[PDB]
Amino acid sequence: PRANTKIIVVGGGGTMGSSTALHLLRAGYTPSNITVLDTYPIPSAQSAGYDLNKIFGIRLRNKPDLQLYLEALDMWKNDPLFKPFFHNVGQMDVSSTEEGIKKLRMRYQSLLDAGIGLEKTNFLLESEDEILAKAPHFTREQIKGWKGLFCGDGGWLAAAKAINAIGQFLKEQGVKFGFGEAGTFKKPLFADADEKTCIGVETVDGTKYYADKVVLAAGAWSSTLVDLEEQCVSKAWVFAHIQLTPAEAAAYKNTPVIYDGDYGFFIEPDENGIIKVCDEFPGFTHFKMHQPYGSPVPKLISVPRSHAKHPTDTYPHASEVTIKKAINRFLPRFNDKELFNRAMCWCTDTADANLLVCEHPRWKGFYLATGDSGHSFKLLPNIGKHVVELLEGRLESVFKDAWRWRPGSGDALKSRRAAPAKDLADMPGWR
Ligand SMILES: *Cc1cc2c(cc1C)nc1c(=O)[nH]c(=O)nc-1n2C[C@H](O)[C@H](O)[C@H](O)COP(=O)(O)OP(=O)(O)OC[C@H]1O[C@@H](n2cnc3c(N)ncnc32)[C@H](O)[C@@H]1O
Ligand SMILES: O=C(O)CSC[C@@]1(O)OC[C@@H](O)[C@@H](O)[C@@H]1O
Repeated sequence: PRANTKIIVVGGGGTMGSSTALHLLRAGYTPSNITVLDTYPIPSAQSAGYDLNKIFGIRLRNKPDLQLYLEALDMWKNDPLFKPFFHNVGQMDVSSTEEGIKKLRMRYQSLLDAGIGLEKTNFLLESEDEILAKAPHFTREQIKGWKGLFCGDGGWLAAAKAINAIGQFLKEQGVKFGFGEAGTFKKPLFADADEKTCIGVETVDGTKYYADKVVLAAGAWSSTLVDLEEQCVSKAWVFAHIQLTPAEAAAYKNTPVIYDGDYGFFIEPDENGIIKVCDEFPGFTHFKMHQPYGSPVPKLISVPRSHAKHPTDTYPHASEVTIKKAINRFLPRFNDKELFNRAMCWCTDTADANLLVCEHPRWKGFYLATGDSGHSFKLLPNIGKHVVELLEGRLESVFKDAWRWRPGSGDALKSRRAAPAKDLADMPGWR
């Protein structure tokens, strides 16, 4: 029974883990029976979700994407917990290249092909005037030859604030926590030597926690903690910030998120005048000698270099270049603004960019909830609902089949991106 079942959520201070703990409580699990184990207190300072903001938008790449997006949208708009953090300013993808404009048009046509009426809130913008109408901060000269795809249901999400909001509730309810070494997963605990039955976890300080079920929602670290058999390859993306005065920020108030696949994106200034800028590239790995559990020997694994643990890192010189190109493309009036709070943010890619959400094939009672593939902050409100369905043997096949255990299913180093990721050992300047 739910009220009598003990769950441990490893990575419970991050995106998928906090969502899961939330939905355990909403399903009627007893709060004191839920233990969140995260290296950092929620919201985890090293979580990919520990960010001023993130984009919410529709992206149909795999079978469950449409239902997941609609689910999330409903809750970002209507869930009392999450709705303060969704800013429905819309999103506009732009391009001025022949191939880029082709991609926009095809993406639009894919929305239409869903047959549910997405054309009502998503529009191709074929003229300069139409683009300026949605994004008045542009100049007419700047956008010569641009085409746009405007997604009206999109916007941005106050990410760290939303995870904090879950955390405050978990703590009010009396969820148990472990942080630091007493919150850092070392290995699963098993009833027998055959490791067919997981009964808990041990953390790096030696603390043992017993439970009926364990959820590994450790994001970019999951692949380092247990042997995922190269199903997940962890990668770093980059961002920088720029500071605008209130008068500079005024032109951007409630302006849509702007994205171009050849450059990256920026989000409107937050309440303190801060604009976050990202480039667009296939990410950086960080291979280092490492030892995951369930692996007989140390493998080469891409392991996050955590900014929270080493705030003196930034990002490579090549990233400074591409983030400045993005600023020149979108925000040329701010070309002289100083970049700051430069950082790397870690995700873990599967081969096909589907989640990896399933019971471990051998370790019964141990569940994976990872493979975020760099596009899952938007699922904060709803993904925990399906993790709980999975725990309970009620997960529908559209999700179950997409999220299944699948070693050897393709190359996660390239994933659905333009190229295999380069490694930080080959990129100077971040250290
Ligand atoms: C990097 C990034 C990602 C991103 C984005 C921009 C950047 C730069 N923009 C996005 C956007 O606009 N829209 C969107 O939907 N997603 C976007 N993303 C992706 C998003 O950040 C990630 O997909 C998502 O947040 C990942 O969720 P997940 O839960 O998988 O990962 P996490 O939040 O990092 O949580 C992992 C937690 O695990 C803890 N941890 C790590 N090691 C341990 C051990 N050993 N024991 C216990 N806990 C552990 C971490 O502390 C973390 O809290
Ligand atoms: O999933 C989305 O709607 C946008 S994710 C934004 C982003 O920075 O997330 C991290 C990486 O996946 C990047 O490729 C990507 O541009």
